[PDB]
Amino acid sequence: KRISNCVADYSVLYNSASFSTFKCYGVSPTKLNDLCFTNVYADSFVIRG
Amino acid sequence: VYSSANNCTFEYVSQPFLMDLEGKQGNFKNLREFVFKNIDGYFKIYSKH
Ligand SMILES: *[C@@H]1O[C@H](CO)[C@@H](O)[C@H](O)[C@H]1NC(C)=O
Repeated sequence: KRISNCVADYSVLYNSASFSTFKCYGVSPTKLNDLCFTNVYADSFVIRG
Repeated sequence: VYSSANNCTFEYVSQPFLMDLEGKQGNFKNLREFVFKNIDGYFKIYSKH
């Protein structure tokens, strides 16, 4: 999946207080929203614990 | 119009538009023009009724 012609804040995708784990390298989690990119690829699948 | 679509990208939904599905044989009453361009991979649509 890829998003274009759209706009988003990932803050709502963070304040759910339900995700068990979270990992993001390359950019700080709190200063990625103001930084602007071109396209975002979403890669969803299942895996064991 | 098609059978199935493979892995793909760029799905966009525009504003809703109403039409009449009844076809007649009379004279025309409207004129619609469309211009489609492709510069540096960027799609352009120009129209006016
Ligand atoms: C997924 O889509 C990309 C283009 O958006 C394509 O290059 C790739 O081959 C696709 N993957 C599969 C498994 O078809």
